Amino acid sequence: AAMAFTLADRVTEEMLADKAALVVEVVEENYHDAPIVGIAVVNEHGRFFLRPETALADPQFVAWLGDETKKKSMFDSKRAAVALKWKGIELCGVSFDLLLAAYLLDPAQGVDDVRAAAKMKQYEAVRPDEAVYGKGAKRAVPDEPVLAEHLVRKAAAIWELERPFLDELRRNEQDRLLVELEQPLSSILAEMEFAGVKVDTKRLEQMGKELAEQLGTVEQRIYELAGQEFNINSPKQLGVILFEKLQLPVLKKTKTGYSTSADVLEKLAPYHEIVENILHYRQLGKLQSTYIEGLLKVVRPDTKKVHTIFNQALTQTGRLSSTEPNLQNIPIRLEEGRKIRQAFVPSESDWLIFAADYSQIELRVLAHIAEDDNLMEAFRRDLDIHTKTAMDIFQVSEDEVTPNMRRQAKAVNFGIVYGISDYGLAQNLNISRKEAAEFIERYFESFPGVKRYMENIVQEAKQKGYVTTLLHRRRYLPDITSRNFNVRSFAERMAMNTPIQGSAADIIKKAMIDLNARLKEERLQAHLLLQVHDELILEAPKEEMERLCRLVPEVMEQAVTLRVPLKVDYHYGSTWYDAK
DNA sequence: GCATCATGCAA
DNA sequence: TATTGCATGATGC
Ligand SMILES: [Mg+2]
Repeated sequence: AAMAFTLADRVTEEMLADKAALVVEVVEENYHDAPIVGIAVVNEHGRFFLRPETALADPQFVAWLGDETKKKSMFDSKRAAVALKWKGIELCGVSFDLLLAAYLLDPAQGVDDVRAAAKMKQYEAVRPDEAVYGKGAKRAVPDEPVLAEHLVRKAAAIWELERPFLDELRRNEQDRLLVELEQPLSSILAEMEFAGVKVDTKRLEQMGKELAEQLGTVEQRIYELAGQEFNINSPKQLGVILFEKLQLPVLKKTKTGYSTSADVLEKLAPYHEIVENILHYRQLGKLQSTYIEGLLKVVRPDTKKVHTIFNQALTQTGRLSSTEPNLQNIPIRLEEGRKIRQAFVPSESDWLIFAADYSQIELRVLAHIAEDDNLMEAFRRDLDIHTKTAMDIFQVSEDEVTPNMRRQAKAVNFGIVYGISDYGLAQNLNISRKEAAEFIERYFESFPGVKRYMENIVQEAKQKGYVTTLLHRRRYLPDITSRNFNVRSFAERMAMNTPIQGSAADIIKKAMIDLNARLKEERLQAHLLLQVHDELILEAPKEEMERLCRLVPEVMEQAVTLRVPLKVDYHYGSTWYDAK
């Protein structure tokens, strides 16, 4: 049965009530500077559909959109807020976002449209977006009648589902998580995405030019060492040259051919000079394809800015994700890739890039939740944790810790935070499982509190059915009761890791909210540009650096109070590369 | 065109 | 057989 609504030709006063479910539709997946194809409003007075060209040109509607006292319930308000920002219109008063509410109730559902969220509550009187717009090439906005009813049905579902969702959030003790953390953060992300990051495309082109030269030389050298040419990029064609023509050992093979991943090639390097060249070709090639060419593809030709979209409702841990481009995976570890960061520059003259990052927030969070005396004391002394861990598991004094010991203790630390596995540790360190297990047992002997936590959290996930974070984020772990070892083991690792990665996510998100409140109080021109899990990157007038050197770390360190201190480092410079 | 896998970049 | 992600070139459907 069809849904009743008014297909309005003009905006009326009753469409502007104090509370309503609002739908400002942007069909294009990337909403930056994208069209708003239709608008729906559902309130106490009824259901309405407005053509965007008329609604967005109506002073009364635009004023209502920006009146913070007129509350709106929406799904993905960030997408609408950004699309409206590009049209110079301010969206305020969003008091409920169904996408964020659904995400907090269960990130595993993978809710990405109103239909999916409604299903959680046995409401199916709304179609999935894909069913209406189609996918990929067949994608498309349908005719007005079809479009109009879809938007109205979505607004009706939001109107209906707000109460039940808020009720369950409250039961879960997640009401504040949504209203005080994710919803306000959503607005901050929209500002960040809208602001964008300026790119020095001439610099990017210079780099790509030299990469091309280098790639060509290595490529030539590779054909030289193989005795012929081939597509170095087809691990299969590649696998034949290496494991058949050159007879390299096959210590790993793919579910369809031979494995030529870097860890494998690294072990093969000693047998033939072609290997080091394949690795080098892989490095340069990755930079070229993904970071020079890929980047340039999404830079706005007029402003030379890139506008990522932070997916706030996707990761199972509470972390954000970044796409088109992903600005959370720009090279830094190897000097050659790190140069890519030289192309990310301030958007205004005489402005600089300022980057602040937490020092070992995950291990500090672990010390806090595990309440391990040894680990807490280590951070109270602000010790180098990897050196301290080597000292403890290898039983030596700081002076006797050698570089190899620190490196191995470091790997143990990563395994501890990821959810320890002897096989996992063995693989990483390239040692036997028995040897890795010995390392782990030594670790647990030195950090008895961490051992008890890992044991207890797994039991808790089994008991309750989920694990939670500092700020009450949750993740259900159904596989924790699986009678399949591999399946259960993975869920156990998640139980151990999620509260750590998730709490660190909780902390930096609150820091962003706190930081923006402080920047507004001080009327500073500085503003957030990016978040990369444990770090915040802003740009600001060179004249604000000194104030920022004091403000940013402070706000970040004080976002949450733990049993150990939080410590934030920072740097700034003329490009992202100089901020580090 | 569209999905897959193998690869590699980040925290 | 360590945690969470996203983009790419191949390859084939
Ligand atoms: Mg750091």
